[PDB]
Amino acid sequence: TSNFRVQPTESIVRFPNITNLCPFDEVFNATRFASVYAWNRKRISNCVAD
Amino acid sequence: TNFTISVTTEILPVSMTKTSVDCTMYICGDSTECSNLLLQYGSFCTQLK
Ligand SMILES: *[C@@H]1O[C@H](CO)[C@@H](O[C@@H]2O[C@H](CO)[C@@H](O)[C@H](O)[C@H]2NC(C)=O)[C@H](O)[C@H]1NC(C)=O
Ligand SMILES: *[C@@H]1O[C@H](CO)[C@@H](O)[C@H](O)[C@H]1NC(C)=O
Repeated sequence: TSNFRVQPTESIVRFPNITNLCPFDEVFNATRFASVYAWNRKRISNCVAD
Repeated sequence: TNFTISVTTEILPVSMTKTSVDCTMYICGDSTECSNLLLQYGSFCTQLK
């Protein structure tokens, strides 16, 4: 008729403890932006994003 | 004039392992959206079981 499974009891989260505050303001709060004919790319990695 | 007795094999299958599936768990583990979708469909896989 039915199925029997055990529901979870609590919740656990685990993130890496690296904290470097990814430079979103460097690409957002910048004075000059490149044109559409020649677009620039910046790689963001190994930090924490908000 | 002379007779001999010989034996031969003959193999016939009988049955396989009986298998039963479940509608809810095979679709997803513990998501209630699967249950809501299968209820608003109606009955599609109960006859399969
Ligand atoms: C019928 O055939 C069997 C075997 O197919 C014969 O038995 C063999 O006979 C010979 C000579 O008599 C022996 O050397 C063998 O050892 C026997 N084999 C056995 C016992 O497995 C039997 O003799 C035949 N009978 C007739 C009337 O021809
Ligand atoms: C953005 O850049 C300007 C100019 O460098 C600076 O004055 C400002 O504090 C920065 N941040 C914000 C949130 O405007």
